[PDB]
Amino acid sequence: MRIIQTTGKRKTAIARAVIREGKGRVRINGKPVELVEPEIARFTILEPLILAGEEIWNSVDIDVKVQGGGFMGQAEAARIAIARALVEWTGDMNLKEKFIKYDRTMLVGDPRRTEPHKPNRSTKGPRAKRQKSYR
Amino acid sequence: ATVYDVPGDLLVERVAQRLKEIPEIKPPEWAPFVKTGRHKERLPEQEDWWYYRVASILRRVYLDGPVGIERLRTYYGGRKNRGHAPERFYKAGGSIIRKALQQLEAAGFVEKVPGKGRVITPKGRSFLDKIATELKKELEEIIPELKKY
Amino acid sequence: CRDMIVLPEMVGLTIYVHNGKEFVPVEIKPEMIGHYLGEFAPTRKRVQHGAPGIGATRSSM
Amino acid sequence: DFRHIVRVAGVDLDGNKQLRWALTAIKGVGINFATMVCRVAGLDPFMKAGYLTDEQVKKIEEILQDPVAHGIPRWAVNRPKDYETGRDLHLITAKLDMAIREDIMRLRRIRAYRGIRHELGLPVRGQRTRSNFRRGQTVGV
Amino acid sequence: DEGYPAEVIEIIGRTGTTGDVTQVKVRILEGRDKGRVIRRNVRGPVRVGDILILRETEREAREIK
Amino acid sequence: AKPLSERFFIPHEIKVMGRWSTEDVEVRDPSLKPYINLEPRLLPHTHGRHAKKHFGKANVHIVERLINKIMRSGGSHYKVAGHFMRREHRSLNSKKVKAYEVVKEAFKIIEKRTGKNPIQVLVWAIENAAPREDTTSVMFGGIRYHVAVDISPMRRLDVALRNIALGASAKCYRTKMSFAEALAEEIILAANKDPKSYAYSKKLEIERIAESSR
Amino acid sequence: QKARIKLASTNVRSLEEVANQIKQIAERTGVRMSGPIPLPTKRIRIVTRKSPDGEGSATFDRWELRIHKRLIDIEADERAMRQIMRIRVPEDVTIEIELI
RNA sequence: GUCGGGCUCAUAACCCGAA
RNA sequence: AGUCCCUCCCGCUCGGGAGGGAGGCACUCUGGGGGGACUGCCGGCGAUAAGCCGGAGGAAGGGGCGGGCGACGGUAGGUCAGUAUGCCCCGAAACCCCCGGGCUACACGCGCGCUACAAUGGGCGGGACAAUGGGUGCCGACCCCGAAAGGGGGAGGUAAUCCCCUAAACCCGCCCUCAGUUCGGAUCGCGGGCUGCAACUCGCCCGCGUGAAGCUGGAAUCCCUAGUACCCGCGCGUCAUCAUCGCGC
Ligand SMILES: [Mg+2]
Ligand SMILES: [Mg+2]
Ligand SMILES: [Mg+2]
Ligand SMILES: [Mg+2]
Ligand SMILES: [Mg+2]
Ligand SMILES: [Mg+2]
Ligand SMILES: [Mg+2]
Ligand SMILES: [Mg+2]
Ligand SMILES: [Mg+2]
Ligand SMILES: [Mg+2]
Ligand SMILES: [Mg+2]
Ligand SMILES: [Mg+2]
Ligand SMILES: [Mg+2]
Ligand SMILES: [Mg+2]
Ligand SMILES: [Mg+2]
Ligand SMILES: [Mg+2]
Ligand SMILES: [Mg+2]
Repeated sequence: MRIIQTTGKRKTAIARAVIREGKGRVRINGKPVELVEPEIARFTILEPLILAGEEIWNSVDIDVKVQGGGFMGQAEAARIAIARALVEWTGDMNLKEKFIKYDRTMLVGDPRRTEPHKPNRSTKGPRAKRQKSYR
Repeated sequence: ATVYDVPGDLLVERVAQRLKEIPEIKPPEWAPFVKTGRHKERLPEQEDWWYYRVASILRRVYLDGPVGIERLRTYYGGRKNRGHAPERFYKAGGSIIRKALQQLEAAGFVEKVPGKGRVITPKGRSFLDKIATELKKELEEIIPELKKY
Repeated sequence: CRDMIVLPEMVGLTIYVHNGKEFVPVEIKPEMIGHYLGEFAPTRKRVQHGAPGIGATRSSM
Repeated sequence: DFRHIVRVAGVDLDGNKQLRWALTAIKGVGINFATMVCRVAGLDPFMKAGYLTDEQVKKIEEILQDPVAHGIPRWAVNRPKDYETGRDLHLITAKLDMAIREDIMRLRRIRAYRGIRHELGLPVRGQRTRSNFRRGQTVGV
Repeated sequence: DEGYPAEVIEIIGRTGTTGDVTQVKVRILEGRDKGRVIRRNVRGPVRVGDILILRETEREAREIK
Repeated sequence: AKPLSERFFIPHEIKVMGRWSTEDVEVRDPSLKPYINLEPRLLPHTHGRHAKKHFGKANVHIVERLINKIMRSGGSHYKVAGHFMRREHRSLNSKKVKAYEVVKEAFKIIEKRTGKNPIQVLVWAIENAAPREDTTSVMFGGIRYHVAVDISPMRRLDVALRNIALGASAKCYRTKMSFAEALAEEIILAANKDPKSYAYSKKLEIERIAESSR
Repeated sequence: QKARIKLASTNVRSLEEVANQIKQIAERTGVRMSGPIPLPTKRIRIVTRKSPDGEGSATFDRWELRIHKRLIDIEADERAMRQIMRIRVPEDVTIEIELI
């Protein structure tokens, strides 16, 4: 009974995924992945499964728990977790080489974070400033 | 099949239609005349909005119980247009929510946990999950990917 | 006492309400019931404007 | 059956509009109050105004004559606790205008601060007047 | 009517009032002077291996310092 | 309204938005070919990772470039067809989901109206809207003069995309037409060289001014 | 039959020293001692305008005070409780002992 | 010609709007 | 998360879910210590120096990214109305308290913003996903009453334990269809509340009614190079009550 765990992060969202042999069921916080909305979020999660192919997809079950961030941050973190779990579970280098070509961030992640805000119109952002007048 | 397996809005619609058969669910006498909160502008446009609100509250108790009036008031609030001032968030009122919870308890679907709020009874869980099963059966005729679940 | 509320027993009397520098006379009528006394003793003088001075416009400075 | 113009309480109403929005052409009746009166009359707020009958128009005029006695709550009328009689009243058109004029005149007769603000045409609800509320032409130096 | 394509082979330098122009050497690929190398002034980012569509091939830019 | 089969759509192949393949799409102009990216890809959303590196935008799929182009207000500090179009609190700045849906609906309308693959029609439009000659400014005696120059292919592509977006923006401003319909109309008109297209007319005007200043 | 020890300080080194001494005492005897658990640091940030007057560009100071914390569990045995009760922490350290 | 606003450290010249 | 027990649901149970308890520190997280990047490796330009340009590998590549720390001086720049201080003045008032006013006035010129002029929308019902901070002169779950604002009781919390705290922009369905309108919400009438010793001058909130200018802006002119700008809400300061502001998320 194999159980494999993986982790993914994207701008304060954190996702933990578990994978084992199954029938093709993928749930996100208890919901089937086929019913995630909006469509742009749904396609974000589904890309690694489509890349892997129908044979591999239908032979496993994946459960993902994700918290923090927003609806686009959570989709990308789950995508990273699923891709890492798929490369570790099947252990073949053609699929891993396929992920790096299509999207490197799938396996290496994204380190970007918000820049802290500064005085002169602090609430708007680090660089935006008040309009300047001379008379 | 459970509540977790179907889209929320479609389930609320089906449950609202099925709730009209329970004699213990009846709109109050002031229902024709009120708004649902200080952040709204106009009255509800559906003549049968009471049943939709009751069904939404029941599904909310199912998913997040035990839960009380104040937190539900947070959930049903929203953004308000304030004329020349910027928009802001505000809570909803309490009379609608409290009356809906009392009616649901009268029907036996929810019950009171002391100092903690209200929770779904086995009868209410069966009532919701049966309708969810029926909706999922119809749903997977046109989305074959939902048969595996 | 500018914050005193006018009551029905005060109707018919005359009361001198301070406005900052002088006591001004107020005669209580029945339709005054429920209003503060200060509402009938203005504290500011009506404005009658004169000619704008030097610096009142960009080209006058 | 269909009429393009229907007169209700002495106002010509559009016949192609929904009843709830058509009723707002009356001064004294906004959308919320109009929906309330449509619901009390037992009429669909979304039906076209041009399908009304004579008995329905009579019933609407009766409701507008005395809404409180027909089941509309006392907190929904535009003149609760009338200054003269003390009842909860609702007014439309000329009566509404004359009641407002009487209120302002009563303020002016006792020489209250608000009445003086009304007379001089200046803001009455505590606003600052140095910067905004300018209506005129520039003075020269 | 459809211009003549030319391939950039060397970058010379920046010019223009605000530095917005680049001078290059190009080789004509089609037409009467196919094979001729001429220098031209270009607006926009450009690198070795790009292809321009000249509407005529008889004007040559003045050599810059 | 929208059928449930379209609300919950599950694709199984790698193609643009799970609905259109670009295998038969051809690019006729030899200068624009290495800069119009058509490599197979399902979701056109790269999260702005290309702008940091020089010439990075070359390897960005053309549909995502179009989506990025429409995610804007339109008329901030210059006039389009005689007007500023300042939309502010009701613009599409930073709302990528709505722009994505606009592009999707425009593609469906295009395919229904012409019977061809929408990507091909878009390619034809950008080919017809890309200028070949422009001008640079000089100053003498307090008078401004034009001098004709050539245009690099990346700038040609950027200008064509910008003008297509601006034409669509102008066609839906304070009129009964919707944004998706206006975009489909602008693309179709530019594909056929109709002077009713904003981008094609702009393209002709730029070339005329460049020609008369050699 | 277990005692809970809470520690707090503005200095990391002293806090570490006290925890290590308690750990040595718990090692010197047959007794299990749950390791020192680090609780989140408390941060006190105050932002102030720099100039005494109001002329010139506005500029600000961001002053910070940091208070570190630890938690230690041990089983209340008198042979071990006497040694820990006779330890003296530096004056810049708060120590609180309770029995649960 | 009158009044108001731009440009300038400021004034003159210059630009814009209005009656 | 995997594992054991108990209870309740579903297509009646081969299978799929949800609570509670035993149990564990795996995973997330918290915070002490350590590793990692050096123009180190490769190819060019320059001199064979200083360096520069382009590649690999890499979480990260050329002050890696964002901040704190501002030399000798000048500016008779600002501040004696934060506190310290020389001289000159008042010293039965220019010192000390109490009451009522004023700083909130209004033909008009200007700065910085907010809300709009609508479909790249307005309304009505339904569905989603945060982080920073703060709490005993206080934060208050949970129950009851009220149409709303609010009112009556009150668990837990001196806090990784309890609370503020189920954000909005976004998505689904229906009405409106280019109109000064179902756009906009200034202005005003009547009524209901809260804080406070006091609400007229001169506070904030809620219900019904009322419905001004505005249909994209001359000459000019501002901010910004990446998780940046735009768009969206939220926390803290001030604070009895009061945020179109400041500092942050
Ligand atoms: Mg930011
Ligand atoms: Mg909502
Ligand atoms: Mg608005
Ligand atoms: Mg706003
Ligand atoms: Mg001058
Ligand atoms: Mg640095
Ligand atoms: Mg000086
Ligand atoms: Mg000065
Ligand atoms: Mg002042
Ligand atoms: Mg409106
Ligand atoms: Mg809504
Ligand atoms: Mg109107
Ligand atoms: Mg009043
Ligand atoms: Mg007042
Ligand atoms: Mg007008
Ligand atoms: Mg218009
Ligand atoms: Mg201030």
